[PDB]
Amino acid sequence: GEIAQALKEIAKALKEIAYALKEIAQALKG
Amino acid sequence: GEIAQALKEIAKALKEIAYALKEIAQALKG
Amino acid sequence: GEIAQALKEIAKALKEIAYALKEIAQALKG
Amino acid sequence: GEIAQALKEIAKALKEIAYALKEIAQALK
Amino acid sequence: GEIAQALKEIAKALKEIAYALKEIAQALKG
Amino acid sequence: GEIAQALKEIAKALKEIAYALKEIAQALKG
Ligand SMILES: [N+]
Repeated sequence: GEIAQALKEIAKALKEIAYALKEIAQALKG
Repeated sequence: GEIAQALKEIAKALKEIAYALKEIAQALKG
Repeated sequence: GEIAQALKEIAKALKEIAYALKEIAQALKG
Repeated sequence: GEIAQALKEIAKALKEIAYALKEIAQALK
Repeated sequence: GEIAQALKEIAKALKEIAYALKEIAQALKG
Repeated sequence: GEIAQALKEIAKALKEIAYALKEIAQALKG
């Protein structure tokens, strides 16, 4: 249903954010 | 089903965010 | 059940996020 | 309905966010 | 009504995260 | 009700992340 779909799309967004922040972690460590 | 999967993907995403943010804490503190 | 477990993992994840962000706040302000 | 509207706004938001994060990936890599 | 509000707040939060990470990307490039 | 609460707590967490990351942006612009 609609809630299932909403949350699947949110899951995807947060997984890309995980990735972005892991790249930032590395960049700042030097 | 679909709800179980949605929430399991949110669990995974949020656990990677916990990790990423702790690596940021470390980077910024030295 | 799968939903019960999913929600327990969300609870846990958000407690680690709360903490991580406290550490970030502190790094930057002090 | 309220959920119908929420999801219409969410689709748009997430398409912009997808792109933003693609630009971030590229900047760093 | 509670779920409608939850989802609206997620949408907004993720747009602010997108922005913050664009600013971080730029800082580290420059 | 448990899902509604989970997502309300996610909204809160992600709003605090927005804050943290905007403070990082500023710190690194230095
Ligand atoms: N729900």
